[PDB]
Amino acid sequence: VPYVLVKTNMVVTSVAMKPYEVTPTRMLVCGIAAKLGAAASSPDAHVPFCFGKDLKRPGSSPMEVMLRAVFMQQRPLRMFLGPKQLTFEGKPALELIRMVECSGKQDCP
Amino acid sequence: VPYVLVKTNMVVTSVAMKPYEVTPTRMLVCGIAAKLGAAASSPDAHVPFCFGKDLKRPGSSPMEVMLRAVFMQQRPLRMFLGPKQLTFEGKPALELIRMVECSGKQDCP
Amino acid sequence: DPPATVYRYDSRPPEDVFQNGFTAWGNNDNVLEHLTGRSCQVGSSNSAFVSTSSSRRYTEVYLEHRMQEAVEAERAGRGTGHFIGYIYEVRADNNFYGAASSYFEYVDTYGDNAGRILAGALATYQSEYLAHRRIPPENIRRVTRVYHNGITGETTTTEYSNARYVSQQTRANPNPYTSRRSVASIVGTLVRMAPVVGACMARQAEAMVLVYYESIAYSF
Amino acid sequence: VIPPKALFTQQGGAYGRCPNGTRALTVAELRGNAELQTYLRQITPGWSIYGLYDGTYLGQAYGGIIKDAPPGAGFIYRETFCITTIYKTGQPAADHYYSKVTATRLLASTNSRLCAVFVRDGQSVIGACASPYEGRYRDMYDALRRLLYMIYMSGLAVRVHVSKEEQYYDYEDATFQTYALTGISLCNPAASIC
Amino acid sequence: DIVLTQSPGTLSLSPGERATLSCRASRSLSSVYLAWYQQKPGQAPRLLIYGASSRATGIPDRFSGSGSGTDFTLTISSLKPEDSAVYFCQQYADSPLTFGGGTKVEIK
Amino acid sequence: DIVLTQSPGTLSLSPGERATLSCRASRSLSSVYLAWYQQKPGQAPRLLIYGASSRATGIPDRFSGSGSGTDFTLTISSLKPEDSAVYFCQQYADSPLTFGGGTKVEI
Amino acid sequence: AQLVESGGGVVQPGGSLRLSCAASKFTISNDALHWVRQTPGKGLEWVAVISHDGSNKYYAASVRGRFTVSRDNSQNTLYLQMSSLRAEDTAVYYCAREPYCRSTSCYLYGAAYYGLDVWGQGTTVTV
Amino acid sequence: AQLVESGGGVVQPGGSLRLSCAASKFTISNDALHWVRQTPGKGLEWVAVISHDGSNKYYAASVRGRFTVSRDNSQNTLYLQMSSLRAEDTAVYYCAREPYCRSTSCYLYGAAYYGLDVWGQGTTVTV
Amino acid sequence: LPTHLYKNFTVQELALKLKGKNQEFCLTAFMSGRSLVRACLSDAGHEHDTWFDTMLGFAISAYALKSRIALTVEDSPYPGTPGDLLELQICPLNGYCE
Amino acid sequence: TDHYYSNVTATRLLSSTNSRLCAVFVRSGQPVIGACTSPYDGKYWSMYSRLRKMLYLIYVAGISVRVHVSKEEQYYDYEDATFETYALTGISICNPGSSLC
Repeated sequence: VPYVLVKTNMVVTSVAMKPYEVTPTRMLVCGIAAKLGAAASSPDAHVPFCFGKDLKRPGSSPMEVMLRAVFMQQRPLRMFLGPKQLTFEGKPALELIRMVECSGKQDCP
Repeated sequence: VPYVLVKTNMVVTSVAMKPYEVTPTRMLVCGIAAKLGAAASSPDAHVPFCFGKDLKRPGSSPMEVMLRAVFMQQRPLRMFLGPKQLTFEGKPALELIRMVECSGKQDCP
Repeated sequence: DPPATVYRYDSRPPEDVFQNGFTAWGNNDNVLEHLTGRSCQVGSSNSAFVSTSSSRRYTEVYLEHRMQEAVEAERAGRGTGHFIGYIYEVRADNNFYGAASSYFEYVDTYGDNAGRILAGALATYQSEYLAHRRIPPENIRRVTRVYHNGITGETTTTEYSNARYVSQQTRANPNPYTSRRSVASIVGTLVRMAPVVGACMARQAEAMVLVYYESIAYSF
Repeated sequence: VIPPKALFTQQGGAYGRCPNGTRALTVAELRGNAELQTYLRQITPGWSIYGLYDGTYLGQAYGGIIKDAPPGAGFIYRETFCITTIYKTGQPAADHYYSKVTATRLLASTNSRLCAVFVRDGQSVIGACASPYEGRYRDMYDALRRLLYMIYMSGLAVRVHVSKEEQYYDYEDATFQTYALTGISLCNPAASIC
Repeated sequence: DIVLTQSPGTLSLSPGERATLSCRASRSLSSVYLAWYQQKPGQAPRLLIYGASSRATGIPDRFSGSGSGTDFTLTISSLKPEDSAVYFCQQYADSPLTFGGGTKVEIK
Repeated sequence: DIVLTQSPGTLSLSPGERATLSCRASRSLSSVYLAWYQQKPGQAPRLLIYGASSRATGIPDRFSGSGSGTDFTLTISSLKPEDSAVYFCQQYADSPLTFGGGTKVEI
Repeated sequence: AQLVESGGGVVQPGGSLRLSCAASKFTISNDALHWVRQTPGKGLEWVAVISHDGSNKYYAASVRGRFTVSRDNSQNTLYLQMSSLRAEDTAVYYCAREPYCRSTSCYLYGAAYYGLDVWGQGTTVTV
Repeated sequence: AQLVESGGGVVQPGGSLRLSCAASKFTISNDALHWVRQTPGKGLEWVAVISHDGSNKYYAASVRGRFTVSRDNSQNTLYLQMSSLRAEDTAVYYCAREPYCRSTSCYLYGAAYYGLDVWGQGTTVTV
Repeated sequence: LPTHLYKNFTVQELALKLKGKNQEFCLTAFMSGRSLVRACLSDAGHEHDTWFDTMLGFAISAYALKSRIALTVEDSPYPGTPGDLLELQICPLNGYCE
Repeated sequence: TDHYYSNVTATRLLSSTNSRLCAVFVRSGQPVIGACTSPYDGKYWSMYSRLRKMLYLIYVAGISVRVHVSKEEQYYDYEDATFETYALTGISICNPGSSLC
């Protein structure tokens, strides 16, 4: 069953953008997020995400400015992944629909 | 009477943006320029400036690009501010129409 | 209000720090050079200040992200996944000068154009305090061990107690440092990324990739 | 802040995928709205289980109870309670400013607002939300995202200008009000800003 | 790219003994993303066990799974001659759905 | 955001003596951005001395200014009975036009 | 130089008011105009300024959004549009004419300052 | 639950083949489908995947851009389209149905994995 | 369309040119031992699109950060000519790509 | 008509309202050539958005680069200049003694 997954304490460790094969007028900004301090056994140690970007409207989207900002600062996030899937390096990736920063222990356990 | 002013050896110490009251098509980009060697309480150390940026044109105006550069490097610049006045924090600020970086003490007294 | 306790991340084992302490690399005591990174870069590391911080949160975050470098490098096959980190506690005597306070004085008396904005904009975000010459072993009180093992994904924290520590009633000197004018051609403030950490804080801990902060402060 | 009941979506999102411009509701906000809880009584049928951001709100047959849960535990069920993040307070537009602030805790949905929490001395003060897709300051988004990014990279004290004609509830369990951003001014003490 | 290895190879067991197969991975797999298959000579495989903890509808109650991690084992216990085939182990914990080499069981 | 404080609270001097009225500024304004007003009770203020080294029109010569800095003074030579009013010092070296407290001189 | 300061101020806090300045001898088309309020407690305070053609119009911190200034040089008048007035708006409002600055501010340009010199009788506004 | 596995294999090193899966009785619109190849040398390998509505498709490393997957619910059939086949494509191609995962991969969502259990007789494709 | 995938590569050159009516930016990747990698994405019917402007900021960011990048490129039909760049990835800072 | 000047550093930026943003390129201190870009008018008008990014990066970091200009456009924005100024064809960061540039 497809449903939205909300993740916690994830940092964006890689960012990329690739041409969207489905439509020539859109554009995919993908990335990799990792749980802070988790081991390899956990499924959150390496989660792929991708979100679409329109190529007709100029300017960086609200999603991209954060994904730019939270990348070199290595801040934790709370990513609303899903429920749709996109392609990243052949491997499937979960689409990103909402991203929120980590205030502290209260909302990022 | 309003007359165009030419200021030498001014360093931008603040940058600001705010909406334009008369028309929503434009938006003002402001700042604060302090003269090198001026007294702390002298009016030359608190000169405010602004200029209008068109919003129908996405991207950046040429004035914004170099203003961001000198602000980060704290470089001197000769400022051709005048004669119009634009609101800035409710306080008058001379509109900037042309601004050039300094080349040395020979041409910037 | 100068702090009474300052912190410093380092990788040296406690059994070696507690016997020798730290030591400034060089005799050049230019305030702007240190806060920018010209005196802690490769081939020109001659700063007379050893870098500390007044916020333990900032030191944990650097540790909290230096841990992820071991995790990330383990996947790439360049490491073993382990990590042993240390956060020291030092009591500030009358030789610890603030960085934000000292930068403002350097700018306010040597011209506005003599200093970069982000050089002092980083000291405020770092809460950094510079220690001149050396931090003696008597000024070190407790070190926080951090052990991370990639097989289990569990972190163990232990805190040791120093034996050479001499407890006194000292604080950081509120008077900013006075240094001669910079003669070098400073290009920009060198910062280590992920997260943004000053050149002197980052480099003295342990080649590094050092990026001018201005080049990334505005999104292209 | 407890969002008003007027923001409840008539057709809630399915499997946690609320429509663009909406967000999942936390159990704390439902617990604080007496009108919303009473309103849910006449719309929830029997033995029907609906998910929230934290927990679930089961049907009126069980008695209409709210059960807390970790995030993602309630998303699996079909209907998810989502509320629109835009509201019209009706207060006339004015230049409200907050001095000595630093940008923190970014947030942005897909076709929604880039937002930040401006914090002084530890406690939150206000949140400013800007979008290039909807609103009255839409055309000015591109000019502000560059200054917001610069003041977020390095913690420089600025003066944040907000307009109260639009109130935003994008953040979850927020103890602060979020409004529309109308300009950022880096503050110089010598220029009488901070 | 998780490589699943079944080290025993080819097993020759009497029609009364108990069959033990070992499937191990280069990295740890969640217990829910591993399965076993039976490929009788000449036909298509059908799943016996999924998630190492449950059987398909038509599978008889003679096959059991094992614990999670990097070691997974399947046990046949009572071994009728009908159960001479080649057994595979499959993972779906990542993008590449990678099977294993397969172990051939022989009944004398 | 500059506050002008007049430390003379209230004076009652002889009809021939000399009165000095101090105007302290928060910041060191220049001399050319000062003015002094006189508000007799029942009418709007009138300028006395603008740019303290200079006088206005239709005013006797008994009014004199002072120098620049942070402190400035207004000098009245001979207090005629007509000079019983409240005296102000304004500023314009910054954007907000800030007036002084108002020193009352009564005879 | 005479100014009449027409209109009177008695308005409930949620109401609006519109004062008027009317010159008598000096033509209003070439001079800057200020409004100054006189609170009996807090002294004289600056309200707003306006340029000769209307280009530049600056107000005070407290009346930044509620107040409005306007001119009609054809009829030799100056107006002040007042929005919702709180209790702090109670003062006597005057009309001031800065002599030699057809723009709002002369301190920016470094020009010398001449202070007002023309004032009206005043109007009383209470809430 | 029976599949016929139409499509036959003989192709010169550049040619193209269109293999077809067909559901006999059970409806196919509500389940995902897989293609699995079996070379006697290298063992069983995974070819491609397809979702229920066709939104998500993924392929292996060797057939990432060459092969293609299509599904037609009108005839309850699943197709595989091949680009140029080299000599390494000699194998038997099967059909699989991951039962309850409408989305292609259930490993991201954390949901339980149910394994296939419906394979067709297979078709032999060689070059 | 033979495409090669490169990982653990750092940008050294970043040259923006003017070739005919359209424009291009050619970037070079360098590893310690491997040969030089040269590639450049150019305007090809993307006049109304903003595809060139979006990635151009990424390569400049990659040069500013001095971080490892992972490019995919289709090699040129003629030797010595840089290939066309399709996807650009920036590896974790102070770290390597998986 | 493409002419370059290698081993240049970008200093002395000029910018005026509704006109070109420029830069003076100096070699060993002494200026050698100047360039300008403008999104409103100019032959290479569409190149400002693609080139303001590289122009900013080279100035802030002070890296040695190569400047491409065309003498088909001569600008006189710099008062009392001892150097010519042209339009900006492109900026190239290349290794010394390299083949690409």
